[PDB]
Amino acid sequence: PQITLWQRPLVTIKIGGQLKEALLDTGADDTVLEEMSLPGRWKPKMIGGIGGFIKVRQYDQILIEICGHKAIGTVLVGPTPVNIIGRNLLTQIGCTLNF
Amino acid sequence: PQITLWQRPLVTIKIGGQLKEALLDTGADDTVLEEMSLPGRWKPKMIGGIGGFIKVRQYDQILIEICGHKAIGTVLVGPTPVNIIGRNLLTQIGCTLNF
Ligand SMILES: O=C(N[C@H]1c2ccccc2C[C@H]1O)[C@@H](C[C@@H](O)[C@@H](OCc1ccccc1)C(=O)N[C@H]1c2ccccc2C[C@H]1O)OCc1ccccc1
Repeated sequence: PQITLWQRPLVTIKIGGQLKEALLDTGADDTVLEEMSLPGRWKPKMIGGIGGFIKVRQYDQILIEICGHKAIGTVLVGPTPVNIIGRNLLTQIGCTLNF
Repeated sequence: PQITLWQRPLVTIKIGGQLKEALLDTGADDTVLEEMSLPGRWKPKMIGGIGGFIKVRQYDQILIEICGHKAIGTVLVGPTPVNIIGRNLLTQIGCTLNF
């Protein structure tokens, strides 16, 4: 589809059998979701954005479905204000910026 | 042009007769640039990101050229880690997300 930017580009994602709303964020290098439980081991990581850094848990090889498109990649979990779908996963669904 | 996301979507912008590099960020509601001098009066604004909030200076009706496209709008200036072109200007240049 073609998503305009008059409003925040929010989409429904499916992860771990749960439906959630997330932002397609081209400014985010990685994907970070609000606190939740995911299978497997995780490594601690610090990510920085506007306002500073937050500590998150890094999970690898996580399957996520974005608007019907299956994608696999690293997913970070932590105290993020909103669910963010970053470039590591946007590339997998063939998302591009056009103008 | 069509920009993929395997690397950060950085583009050259021109503001105040100077060339700078900025990120095309669909996750940013507004446009915020690193500390610099702009004409006119400014108003206070607080913007929240993944790590918290930062105070910025808001300048209105600022001329900014993005990857060749001229835009005139609100530009925020503050302690941002990188120059960010947000949705307010992305819409002016007709930028959309596609997949
Ligand atoms: O903060 C955000 N948006 C806010 C904003 C920005 C400017 C002006 C106004 C407003 C209001 C609001 O929309 C966006 C910004 C995000 O696109 C990016 O910023 C560029 C950036 C790039 C590199 C280093 C630092 C910063 C980032 O933090 N990347 C980092 C990141 C994110 C997730 C995972 C990893 C990493 C590493 C960095 O790439 O975050 C999503 C969000 C939306 C709404 C509310 C809270 C949070």
